[PDB]
Amino acid sequence: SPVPLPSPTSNKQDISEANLAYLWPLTVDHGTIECLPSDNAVFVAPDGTTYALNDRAEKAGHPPITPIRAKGSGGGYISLGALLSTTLNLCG
Repeated sequence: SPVPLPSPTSNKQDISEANLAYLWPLTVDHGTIECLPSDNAVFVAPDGTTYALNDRAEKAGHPPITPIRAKGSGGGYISLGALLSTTLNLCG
């Protein structure tokens, strides 16, 4: 369903490390997240680039979010799950 706020900016949600409430999972600056029809989740960077957030969105033809991945300390990539789950809770 729509985002549980008034005037929901057309169900699009601008998102940052502070707003998500979890460690920022990509190397790019703050952007927008969106649900699209048939349980797809998308992320759009601040330069306008639309990427896939879940595997379905990547099967759909939205691009990998892989080149802009963030490592943790002593290396190793971070998960997009807390950010994904929160994005599909929003459009619950």
